[PDB]
Amino acid sequence: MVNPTVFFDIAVDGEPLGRVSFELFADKVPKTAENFRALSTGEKGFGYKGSCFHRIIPGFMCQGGDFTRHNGTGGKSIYGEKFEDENFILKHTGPGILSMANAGPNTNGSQFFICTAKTEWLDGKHVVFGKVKEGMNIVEAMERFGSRNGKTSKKITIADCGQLE
Amino acid sequence: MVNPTVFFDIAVDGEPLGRVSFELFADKVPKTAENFRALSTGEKGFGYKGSCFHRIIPGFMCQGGDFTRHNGTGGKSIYGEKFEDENFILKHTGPGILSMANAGPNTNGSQFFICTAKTEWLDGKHVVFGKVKEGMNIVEAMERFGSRNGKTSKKITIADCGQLE
Amino acid sequence: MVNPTVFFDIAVDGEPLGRVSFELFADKVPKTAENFRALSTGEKGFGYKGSCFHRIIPGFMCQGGDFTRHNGTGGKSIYGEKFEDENFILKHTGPGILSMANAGPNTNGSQFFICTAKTEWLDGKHVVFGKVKEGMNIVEAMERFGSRNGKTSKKITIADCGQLE
Amino acid sequence: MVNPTVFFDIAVDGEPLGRVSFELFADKVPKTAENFRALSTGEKGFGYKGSCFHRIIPGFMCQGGDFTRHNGTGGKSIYGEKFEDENFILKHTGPGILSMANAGPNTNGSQFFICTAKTEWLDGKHVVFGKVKEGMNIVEAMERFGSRNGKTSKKITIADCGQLE
Amino acid sequence: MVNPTVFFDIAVDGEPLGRVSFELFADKVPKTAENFRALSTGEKGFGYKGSCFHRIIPGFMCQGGDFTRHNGTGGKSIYGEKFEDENFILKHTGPGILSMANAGPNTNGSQFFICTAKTEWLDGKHVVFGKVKEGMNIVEAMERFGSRNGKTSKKITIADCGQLE
Amino acid sequence: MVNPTVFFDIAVDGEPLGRVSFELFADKVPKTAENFRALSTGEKGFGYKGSCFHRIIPGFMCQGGDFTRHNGTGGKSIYGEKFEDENFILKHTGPGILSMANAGPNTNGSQFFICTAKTEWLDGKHVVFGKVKEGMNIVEAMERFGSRNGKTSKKITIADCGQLE
Amino acid sequence: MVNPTVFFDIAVDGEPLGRVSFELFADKVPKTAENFRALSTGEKGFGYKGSCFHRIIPGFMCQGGDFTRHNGTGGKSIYGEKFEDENFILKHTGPGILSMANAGPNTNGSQFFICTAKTEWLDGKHVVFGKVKEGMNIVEAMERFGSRNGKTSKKITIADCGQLE
Amino acid sequence: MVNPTVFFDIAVDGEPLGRVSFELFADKVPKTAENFRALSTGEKGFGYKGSCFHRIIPGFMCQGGDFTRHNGTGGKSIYGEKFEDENFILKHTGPGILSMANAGPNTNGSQFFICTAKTEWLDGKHVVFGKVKEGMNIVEAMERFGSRNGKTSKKITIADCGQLE
Amino acid sequence: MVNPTVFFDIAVDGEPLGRVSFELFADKVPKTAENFRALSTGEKGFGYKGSCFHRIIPGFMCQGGDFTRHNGTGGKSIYGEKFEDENFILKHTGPGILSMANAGPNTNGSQFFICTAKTEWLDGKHVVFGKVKEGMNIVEAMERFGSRNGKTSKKITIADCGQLE
Amino acid sequence: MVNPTVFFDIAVDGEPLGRVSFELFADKVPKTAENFRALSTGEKGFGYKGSCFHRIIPGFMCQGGDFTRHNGTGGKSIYGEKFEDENFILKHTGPGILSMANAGPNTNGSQFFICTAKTEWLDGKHVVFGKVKEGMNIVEAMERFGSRNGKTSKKITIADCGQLE
Amino acid sequence: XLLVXAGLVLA
Amino acid sequence: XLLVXAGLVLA
Amino acid sequence: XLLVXAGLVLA
Amino acid sequence: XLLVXAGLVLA
Amino acid sequence: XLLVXAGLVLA
Amino acid sequence: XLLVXAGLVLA
Amino acid sequence: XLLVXAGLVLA
Amino acid sequence: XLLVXAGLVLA
Amino acid sequence: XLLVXAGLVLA
Amino acid sequence: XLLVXAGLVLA
Repeated sequence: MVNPTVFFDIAVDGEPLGRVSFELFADKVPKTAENFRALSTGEKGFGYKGSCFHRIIPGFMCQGGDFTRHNGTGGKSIYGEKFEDENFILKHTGPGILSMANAGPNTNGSQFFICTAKTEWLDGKHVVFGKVKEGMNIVEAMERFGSRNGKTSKKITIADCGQLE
Repeated sequence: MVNPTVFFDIAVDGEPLGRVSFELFADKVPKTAENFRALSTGEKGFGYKGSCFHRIIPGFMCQGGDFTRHNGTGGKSIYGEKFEDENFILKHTGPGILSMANAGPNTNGSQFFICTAKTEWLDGKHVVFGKVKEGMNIVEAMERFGSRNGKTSKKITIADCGQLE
Repeated sequence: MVNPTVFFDIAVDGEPLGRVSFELFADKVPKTAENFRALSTGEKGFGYKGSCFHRIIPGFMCQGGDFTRHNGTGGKSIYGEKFEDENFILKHTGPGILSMANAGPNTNGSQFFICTAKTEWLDGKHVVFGKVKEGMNIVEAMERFGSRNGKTSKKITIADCGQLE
Repeated sequence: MVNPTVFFDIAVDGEPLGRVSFELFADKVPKTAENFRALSTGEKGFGYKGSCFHRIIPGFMCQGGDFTRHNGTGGKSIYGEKFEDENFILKHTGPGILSMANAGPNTNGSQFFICTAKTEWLDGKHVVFGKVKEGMNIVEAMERFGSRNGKTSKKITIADCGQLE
Repeated sequence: MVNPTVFFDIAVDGEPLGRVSFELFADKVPKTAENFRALSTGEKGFGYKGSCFHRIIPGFMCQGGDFTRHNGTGGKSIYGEKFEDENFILKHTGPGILSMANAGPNTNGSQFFICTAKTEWLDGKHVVFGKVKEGMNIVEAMERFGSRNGKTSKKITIADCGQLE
Repeated sequence: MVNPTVFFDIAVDGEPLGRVSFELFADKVPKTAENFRALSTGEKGFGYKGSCFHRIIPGFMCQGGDFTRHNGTGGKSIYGEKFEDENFILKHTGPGILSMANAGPNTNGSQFFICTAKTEWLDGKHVVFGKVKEGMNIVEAMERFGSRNGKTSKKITIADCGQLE
Repeated sequence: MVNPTVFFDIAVDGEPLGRVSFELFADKVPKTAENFRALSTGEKGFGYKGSCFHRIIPGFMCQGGDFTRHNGTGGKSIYGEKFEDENFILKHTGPGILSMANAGPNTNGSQFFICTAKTEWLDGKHVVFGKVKEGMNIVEAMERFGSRNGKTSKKITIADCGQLE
Repeated sequence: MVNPTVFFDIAVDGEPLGRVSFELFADKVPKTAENFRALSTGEKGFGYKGSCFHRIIPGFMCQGGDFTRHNGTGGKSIYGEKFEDENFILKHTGPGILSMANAGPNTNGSQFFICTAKTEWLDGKHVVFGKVKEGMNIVEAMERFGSRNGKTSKKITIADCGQLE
Repeated sequence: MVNPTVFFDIAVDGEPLGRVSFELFADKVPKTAENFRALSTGEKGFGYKGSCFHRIIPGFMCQGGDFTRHNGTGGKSIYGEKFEDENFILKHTGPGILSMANAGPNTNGSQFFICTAKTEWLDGKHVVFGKVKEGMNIVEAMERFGSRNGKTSKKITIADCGQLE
Repeated sequence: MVNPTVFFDIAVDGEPLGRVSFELFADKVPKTAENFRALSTGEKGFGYKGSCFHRIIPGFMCQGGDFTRHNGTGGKSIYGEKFEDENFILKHTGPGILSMANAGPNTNGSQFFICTAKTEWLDGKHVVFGKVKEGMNIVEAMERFGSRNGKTSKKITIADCGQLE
Repeated sequence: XLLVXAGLVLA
Repeated sequence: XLLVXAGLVLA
Repeated sequence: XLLVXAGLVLA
Repeated sequence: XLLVXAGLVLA
Repeated sequence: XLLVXAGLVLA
Repeated sequence: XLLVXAGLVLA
Repeated sequence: XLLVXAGLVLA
Repeated sequence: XLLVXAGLVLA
Repeated sequence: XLLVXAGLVLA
Repeated sequence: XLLVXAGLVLA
């Protein structure tokens, strides 16, 4: 097919911060890309609009996607409770990589993380499925509200989200 | 703990045939039993009421549970597209055994079969999760509408279903 | 030996769309290439002449080869009900790749798919055995009648087929 | 299901010897039992009528079933050129056991052997699927035409064969 | 060696419910039993005193031990973040069995559960290390505050704990 | 030490067709190459002088070396009934490659095949041990006596054989 | 078939000590029994007659069978250089157990040992294939020519050997 | 062979405590019993005489055998710096069981421990090779000098040692 | 994240010898680098300040890190008594490499060694996590106090240590 | 450290043939290289001086190192009876390579071979640890006293040996 | 044969 | 998702 | 289902 | 340490 | 198919 | 030996 | 815990 | 030890 | 030999 | 063949 682009419009506490757009690698991991794509559009009746980034550790990554419990213990995929690790073709090559958070092998739900640095210790255990197309500087701004233990200082929120191409 | 009992009120071409009740072994396979019980109550918004047994081979088993495609190619679990083979504690020990149909390892969904014979060649590949409690005479009656290749002679349908205990 | 070429004359509903010729990689996968060749001539007494492409998904592939059930649940090989994956030397490198559909490892029958895109997520799970030699534009024309779910809008049929070289 | 019984009428050089009937353990190995039943009735267009026992070793077994090359290099199943080793539930417990000959794991075709002794060293390498029901005296008579290396002195032929129940 | 007995005085919303004593099977699982014993006395500086049962599913189990995050995501052992599964000698034979909660293989920390039924589906995945000696009636009183999803209606707290034997 | 070179004088029925000489790669597969070299000199009392090429498939290969049953069911090595697959270093790279025939892993005896084409699907399953040094034109002449099933039209014989270097 | 009985007439330099007979378990390990049997009659051209028990350790075992190098570095089977470990159905249960000596897995040739004690530490590594039928007292006599290092004091020899039954 | 018995004369700060005799199960683990026997006779020029029990934990075990570093980091076997785990046939069934201490698999040297309790969590990891024959009360006395961390309060030494039978 | 730099101020007996700075590879092994960093600052209550190098073998390495037993048998990590081998991405490439000492797989604690030679035989078994940044001349000076058996001739101590970068 | 150089002064029956020096690759295989060095200097009280090359096969290798039985059945290491294969980094790349002889995996003792050709079929089964530095012509002189079966005609002896560097 | 699958039913 | 199976087609 | 985990509780 | 899990976050 | 075996030659 | 194979019969 | 090793003794 | 091998006999 | 272990150091 | 073993030398 052609690789989908999704966008997140990020708000910090109340105010608009900006838009980050992502290319999703459906040519490498189509089932993982479609899961994220459909949760961004909200087409199945649930998804990411309104959810917050619950763990941001500067120089490492920002973690979001738990739209149910909002603390890292929830999320559901469009395929169900959890789904298999699709493949490990792609690597955590540098800042702006989008990858799945999981609770061990084959427990992919909806939580993901945006890398703010190259994280190659994570290769082989987390499925890489996308990359920041536009708005890296908005992710760099998001970084600043985190801490070494993941605590955010302001409620970083996906105010709106959806597909572009 | 208490093991749940669900019932099916069978109809042949609209004419009511009779009630079959099943004990589900939640004590051995709780996740596989829960999937069945909930698809029988219809409490998740989809389930077995109205569907039919699409393949019946006399002296072997009656296969049902495909409520989406009605021909063996569909159905879904209450946990998603598919779920893991829970365990293989129980064996296909005789007539009345309720076991899961599948499309290979860890692809359980909604389709099941009621054994009219001991089927030990299936041990270790299909998860046993219940047994006919009352109404084995109704299942034996259903058998007479099969054929060597599984085609039914009448539309064998689950007119109603729900939980008893 | 020399690699065989076979052709398919496609018809949309009834009118003759055009011919797609294929090169079969008998130098890499001889048993799988021979299966397809013999089913194209119809020499063993059954084959693809008259079957339809039953699932077409634009930007991914056209699936066909089920001359038995015509819906994806049948077909058979000239070697028996199924045969093994011969090897996975070749890769789904891009449009026009011809590859075997299957229902798991070593369940190859007669169904196949013509890729209209590079599908590398399928590498190592589906045996690649040939490539469109002429008539890619006809495969492009077929794509239009498909859907995201695969359902065709006109009956796409292999009106005639056989070997050329 | 009830287990089938097939028979073979054996003829030494033309002269009738007698009939052996066999019970096929369809309740343990249904696919292997069905292959033998069907080749005995001859309902698929080929089977055992007229084939000979090409290798008899006294106090070991009589091996036959090669209806294509008649020397041990051929034979075929109703499923195709070969089929899987279904399971190894039954063991080579005594004289009268009917088991599959093969060319290594999962190469079952039509060749079989009747044990004239307990052959337990073969356990787990050859699928046992039946036992002589009546006529062990005819097998005992057959033995006498073999030698230490297997060549028979007279042509031992399955003059007729089919199903009884 | 002699197997230690520890105790827990339970309180519901402040108001004291009663004491439960547990025997720890040090003769079977000494490292796992020492971790529970030492976290009950508080001798290493941290422990269970003042923590709560965060998940109680009636007829199944009472889960506790998260003294760091109090909600199921924390806890720690006296050996470090996580420790190895010692062995799986014991089984979940009935009510009153005490076993380690975990987040996959070799992730034992401090969370545990007391079974209020036999849970043999958990055998081989959770290390069993103790059983209720006296006070089972208090565990049964605790059940009465949970629900199918595990939520408790009141605050179930381990007021005090220590060693008796 | 140096790589030996053996010759075969081919005779169609009885007419001298010509000589084929081969280099044996004793520097990659010394045990497989000594087997073939010794069977070509007849120094261990038995060997290829007088045997025939029993299976010739044009555009694929010429198979021979069964000096005991002359049809593909026999032959033996200088080390015994069968011997181990030495290694799979060399590949079936083109016409002239001399490789071992077998009956699955570690059943090498004396049967071999001379490739008249690149056969890379056989890589890793058959041990390559030599290549035609001279007489490739004679091998192409032999091909013409074969057929698609391998049966010849004239008896192709190794009238003489021996070592050169 | 029936289990062979073979004999050895042992000579201590000059005078005959006596005859030991052995039952060979051809009902369990036919390929390993035929090897000892054929080497005891000498029918294949070489065998045991004239060889010595080169290593005897009192209270453990008498080892012989190296007819080519006489010291423990030789011997050969009727199948060749070496042959597979047939199975390990039988155990080293006591005095007068006859078992294969080897140089690790699948290196059986001709060397064997007669146990003068229950050697269960060797189960699973050495193929047991026979037992002293009559003549244990001659083996107990042989014993007293050994030493803890295996050195014999006098030249123990198999003067004659062959098959009784 | 016959199972050896070795004795140790224990002394507490030079003052004699008593003798403990050990039966070594050379019928189960011959290479491990021989190493302990030769180290108790000191026949290879090094051995247990004069070494101490460096770690005693009451109601668990007494550990000794480090005759080179006297602190648990040395020792050597008569076969070399370390030797393989012979087998795990015997289990830690009760007090007086003699087992090998090690630094992970196949690192046996000369350290051992005498259990004063059944230690079944150790089964499968430490080779059991002997049992206290007489002197269990002396082992019990030794316990009085240890502590939970293994520290002894007086120097517990092997005053003399050797083979009794 | 940015790779931290730590320093050790080495003292020989009492005399200050110099400062060694280390870059820690937190971009490759973050859990291992963090352990060494936190132990060099002392921020968890224990750490390297005041510990000595107990084993220096000239032309190989200097080993230290045992701050609990000071002889090679202790040390502990900030994650507990042991932690997993994080990964083996980095190799023992030359002088100055910092790698973890262990007692076999997954037993990392606090002990480490500084290579004064390329030690590639250790690759795959010890986790490399740092490199001497400045002060190699000081490590070389420390070398001069060791011996072929590791025994130092001075108390080579870490007088101070901490993080710079 | 710096790789050691050792020499062997070779004698044919009595006459001095010459010196062969070897570089030992202690930077790759230090435990294997130390064993050979120590046995060359004789420092542990046993070693190579006076031993002979018991097997020389011209154009393949010279085998020596059996100082205890002198025929290939003995020798021992400075580490014990045998020691593990350290690693297989180096390959048998050409003449002058010095490698370990063994009797299967992890049976290294003292026997070794100097190849006079490239022997890549042995890669991965024998550990390479050195190379002829000076004296290759003396090895070529030794060759001439071998034969295809490996028996020598003269007593090739290591008259002297020791470390140079 | 006698199997219970969902989709490609075999003999 | 985007797979090509014969019988139980999944997402 | 009826499981006892620490963190991602599944059905 | 620096990991990204769902439920039991470790160091 | 195109294989080289000794005994049971398959397609 | 005593085996039952189809094509390459061994001892 | 209660183990018997030679060198690194763990709990 | 007490083993029965052909060639390298160990203790 | 040249190894870096924690507790039982071997050659 | 051309092997270098210690005790049972095969071809």
